[PDB]
Amino acid sequence: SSVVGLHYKIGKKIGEGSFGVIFEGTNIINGVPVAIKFEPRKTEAPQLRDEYRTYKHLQGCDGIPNAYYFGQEGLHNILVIDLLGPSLEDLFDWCGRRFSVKTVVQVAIQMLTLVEEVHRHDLIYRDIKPDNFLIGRRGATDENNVHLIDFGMAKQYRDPRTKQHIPYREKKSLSGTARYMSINTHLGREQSRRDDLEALGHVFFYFLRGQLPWQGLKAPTNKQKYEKIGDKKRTTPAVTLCDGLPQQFAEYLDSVRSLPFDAEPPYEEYRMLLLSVLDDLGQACDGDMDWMHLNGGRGWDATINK
Ligand SMILES: N#Cc1ccc2c(-c3ccncc3)c(-c3ccc(F)cc3)nn2c1
Ligand SMILES: [Cl-]
Ligand SMILES: [Cl-]
Repeated sequence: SSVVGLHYKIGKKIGEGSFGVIFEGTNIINGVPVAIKFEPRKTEAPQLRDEYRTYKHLQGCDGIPNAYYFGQEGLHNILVIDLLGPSLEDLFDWCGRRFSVKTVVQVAIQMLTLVEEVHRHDLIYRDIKPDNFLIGRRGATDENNVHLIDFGMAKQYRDPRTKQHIPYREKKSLSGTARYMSINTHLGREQSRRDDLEALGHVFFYFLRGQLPWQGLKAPTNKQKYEKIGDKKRTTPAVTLCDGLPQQFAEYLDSVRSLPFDAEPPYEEYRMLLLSVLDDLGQACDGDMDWMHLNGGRGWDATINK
């Protein structure tokens, strides 16, 4: 049958990899598009049912897509949420693998707000990457606003009732993307709120510079590759990363790297630190992004960009 979850008709496939078979969809009652995720029934790693619950907990938060359905049709588990636009990594490639300082600042304060709101709901993301931050669709009120998806790596870091932080431990497995993960993650330490923000700091320099100095490293295995990357992170000062860039980005990374394990980060202070960049450069925070000027002003399109 073409309809899953009673009200959602399948459509074009937009993915089939690290997170299952993903399709485009359309709500058959109102026509609103949706994203349909397919995951097999008996799998080695069941991560969908907990993701549906994560969207339900974060329901109503701006930037988090609404969860509409979770089902068991056939040998597949199905999740239906809002259909969003391209990822920040997608817009990054289309803009020449470099974002302007103004775009990075405005995107950074939305990413900090998203991650904060996740932390308010007693969760840490632990998978910070530009590929998981998506903009909206065209004509929508949140077309160029940043969103956050994919919560399969999220974990509760404090009791939802007593607000007691999880204990600190080590000797944990290195899981995530080595290009952005915190230094503490490279060392197998337990992740907390500080590690989501440090990873953001890596992405900010990634957007600004077009690359990170620990990209393209070689090693016989993947374990030694993750170690060489982590070694370069502890070898490269933040001011070295911030060469020719507003030093508030290095000041941000050094601050989040110095946070204690159970400390609540000063989110609004970090947003005010990055906003001061626009004051030093005489720029306004009006919401104008680099990808909005793509294709003579049309923006991103399907045939040319991807
Ligand atoms: N790299 C990468 C990458 C890009 C985009 C993307 C999406 C997505 C979200 C909204 N609209 C369209 C695509 C999802 C996803 C997450 C949960 C869900 F229930 C359905 C889909 N994962 N994901 C991964
Ligand atoms: Cl885990
Ligand atoms: Cl790499």
